[PDB]
Amino acid sequence: MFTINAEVRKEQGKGASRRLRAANKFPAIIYGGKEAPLAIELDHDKVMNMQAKAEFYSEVLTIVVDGKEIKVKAQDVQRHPYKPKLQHIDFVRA
Amino acid sequence: ALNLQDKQAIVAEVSEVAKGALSAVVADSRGVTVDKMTELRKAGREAGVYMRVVRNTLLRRAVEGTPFECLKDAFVGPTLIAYSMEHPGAAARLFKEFAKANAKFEVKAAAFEGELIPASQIDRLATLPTYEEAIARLMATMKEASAGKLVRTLAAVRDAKEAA
Amino acid sequence: AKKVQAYVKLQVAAGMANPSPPVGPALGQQGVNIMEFCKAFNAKTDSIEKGLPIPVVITVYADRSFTFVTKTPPAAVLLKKAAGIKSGSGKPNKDKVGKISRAQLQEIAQTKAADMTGADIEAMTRSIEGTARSMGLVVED
Amino acid sequence: MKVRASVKKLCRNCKIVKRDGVIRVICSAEPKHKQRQG
Amino acid sequence: SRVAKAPVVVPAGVDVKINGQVITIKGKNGELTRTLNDAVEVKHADNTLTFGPRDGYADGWAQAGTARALLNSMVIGVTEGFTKKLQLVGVGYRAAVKGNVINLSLGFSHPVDHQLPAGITAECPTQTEIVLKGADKQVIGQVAADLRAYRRPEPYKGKGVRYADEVVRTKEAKKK
RNA sequence: AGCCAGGAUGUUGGCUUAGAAGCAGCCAUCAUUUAAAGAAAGCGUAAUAGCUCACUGGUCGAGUCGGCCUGCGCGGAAGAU
Repeated sequence: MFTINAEVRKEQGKGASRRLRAANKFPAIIYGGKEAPLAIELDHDKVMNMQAKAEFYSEVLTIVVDGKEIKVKAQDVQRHPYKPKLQHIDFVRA
Repeated sequence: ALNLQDKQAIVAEVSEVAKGALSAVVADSRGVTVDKMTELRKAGREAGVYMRVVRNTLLRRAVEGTPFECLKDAFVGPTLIAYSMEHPGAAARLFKEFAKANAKFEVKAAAFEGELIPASQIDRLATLPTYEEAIARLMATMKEASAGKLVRTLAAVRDAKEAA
Repeated sequence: AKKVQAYVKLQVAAGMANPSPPVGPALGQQGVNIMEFCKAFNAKTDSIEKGLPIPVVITVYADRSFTFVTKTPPAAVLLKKAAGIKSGSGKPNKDKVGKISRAQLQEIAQTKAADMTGADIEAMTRSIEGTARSMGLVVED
Repeated sequence: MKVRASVKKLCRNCKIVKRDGVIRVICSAEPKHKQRQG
Repeated sequence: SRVAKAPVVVPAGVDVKINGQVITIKGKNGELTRTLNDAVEVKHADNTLTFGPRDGYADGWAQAGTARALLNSMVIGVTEGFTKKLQLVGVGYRAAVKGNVINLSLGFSHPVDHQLPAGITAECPTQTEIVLKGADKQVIGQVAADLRAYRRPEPYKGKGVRYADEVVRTKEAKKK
């Protein structure tokens, strides 16, 4: 289905996660098999409109990180408590 | 944007109903009313005739791009188009059939083989015989040329000998 | 001038027009007696099945004279008569009644072919099937 | 005129207008729908 | 909005002049009128006049839209005027004219003395109908409205003054 | 957006209903015609009607429509020297 573009995480921890969301982005992770987990950051509103579709979970998507494209499937999502805005998402390699 | 496939269905039809038709009539009517919707549309089914309402914006691109002998100026503004595809002796009558069943003053133009025929010139063409009338008109034309001229001449010289 | 109303709808049984509330909105407001209407209507509409309510349009003039013109009876009344049912289901689709054949449904379509805008008799036969759905009548080939 | 709240569109003819800087209901078909409160 | 930047067209036998923030206009009927509007810059060429907002007035071109609409009514004021007819229906309340003063029945013991200012002319064919001409839409509309201040059509039989038109379809008394 | 013109048919669908209608209520909510029309959202006629909306065409000439995320305003906000 989709194709999206992201950066590697700049900074981690309790304040840095909210500072990323104040910068109109949110954190995510990519894992799978015996390969190491990769942490990333990406923009909210465009990815939220894709994530609202069944096709984001029922089939694979591609993601660009460090200028290279890799194929993934979505695993899990976290949201804010007052409105459904994406707090964090999980992917697996496909 | 009428060229989009969802709107293109009426765009592609003008090539058949305005240029490709055997006879056509064009009128300034913005809508047909219940009376013409009920009877005039249904009367056309037995005559080989059909009719539809068409948008100006479509025609500004369609009748200007399509080659027409003076007919395309009558497709400016709203248009009721009425047309026929077969049997010339019935098809050509559409201008008179419109003027009988509907308001004759709403007609902008009338056409044959997809080309304009002026309202002062189409009169005989819209009075044309059907196949079974035309073979009778041929026998009558052969009679008029052979005997008719002479019996008309005999009656005229008779009437000229009554006078003083 | 006509002064009074023209081409007002009514539905009425020929030679059986006794009750006055079901005609008052068309005839009684225009000073026309149901007996005076019926002695004209049952003589000019004698050929139909008298038990069926015929749809008519009526017109009344400034001198209290009047004129009327008929339609063919309702497609749901023709379907009721053809299926042999006492009534339609009154809760259609969810509940259904009777049966009618497609050969009889085409005769109802031919009965309405002089009174509908249609271009083909099979297409008008599907129009009568659309009425059969609304009365909850079963239709089968 | 009524107070209440929420400038209620009680019929299709209720236009809803700003007058003297406050939100109001105005209606020509039903003058009972004259209301001065959001 | 689109019209706030569009030209007003100047009629035949009408003359218009601009003076920074001021419009001056002349012709027939109203013959001469003038208005100030600080919120707009004005432009003119032969058969047209155009507006646009000045600094601090630029929001939505709204005052240029107002100025366009106003001068579009002034070209008619210097051509033929407005509010051409007024009437009355009812139980002998009357609507007529004497000089510039309205002639009518009172119900009150003292006269209500409705009258027309300078730049408005009126005549009456009956004691129920008046034909009117005026130099501008607001001045004639305002005095036509003052003549219906208490004499507006009532809610149950609709009797009163009408501006040759009305909105009172009426209703009926309590509970049937 | 406004303004101007059209705004179908089977069919006053079935059942009920004082009687009852697109619009008093409940149920169906179909098919054909068709530029086009919910077996009608709202108005409305003794009522069948009729009029808007919905739906279609014109007129005219550049921007425009609704929702979402999010900041600010207004009123809501009546008390005793």
